[PDB]
Amino acid sequence: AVKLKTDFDNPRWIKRHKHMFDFLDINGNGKITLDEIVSKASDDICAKLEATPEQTKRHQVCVEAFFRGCGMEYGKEIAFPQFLDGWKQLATSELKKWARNEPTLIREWGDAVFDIFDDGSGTITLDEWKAFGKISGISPSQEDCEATFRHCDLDNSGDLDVDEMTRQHLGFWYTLDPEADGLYGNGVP
Ligand SMILES: O=C1N2C=C(c3ccc(O)cc3)N=C(Cc3ccccc3)C2=N[C@@]1(Cc1ccc(O)cc1)OO
Repeated sequence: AVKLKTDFDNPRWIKRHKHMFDFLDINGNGKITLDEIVSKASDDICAKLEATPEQTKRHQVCVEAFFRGCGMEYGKEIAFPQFLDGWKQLATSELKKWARNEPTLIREWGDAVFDIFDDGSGTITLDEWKAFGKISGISPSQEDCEATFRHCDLDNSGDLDVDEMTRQHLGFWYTLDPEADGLYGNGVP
């Protein structure tokens, strides 16, 4: 049962997003732009994963929509306090879509990531997730990727499906659901 009540003043939720903001803030100057985030998505990640041009474009559209949802825009430098305010708005919007069974931006981003790794179908193997964790940088420890797979409910083949990862991500990024704690092992607090 996905937790839908927000916990935006909990220091653990704040710290999770500050950890991610600093991870996005490559030069350490306390500011990030949508340009930087889309370059990470397309020039770095999709290139290394050998995504097709169509896949790369779809993933880029999803990343653009997701981070515009938390107030970022091309040419706009955003610092952490405003980024966190944006995340509150994003979470509020996403949870209302989820409750109405309207596709969320986090689900659509997930569909784009999973499609790059697609035999059949809408699943990711542990080896594929370990590669993603290194290439995205969100989880470069293969042990942390292993923990993700232990944490989640996997399919019959031991693979992860986008429905499961979506439910986990709602709890991890938006509501600080205790059921999502540990989703990224020790890699993301
Ligand atoms: O969830 C994810 N992420 C969340 C944040 C992030 C960033 C800032 C925050 O404050 C909080 C979270 N940053 C990145 C890494 C990334 C960022 C920008 C562009 C491309 C990749 C990231 N990669 C994902 C991609 C994903 C999405 C849905 C799935 O089903 C599977 C995989 O899996 O971990």
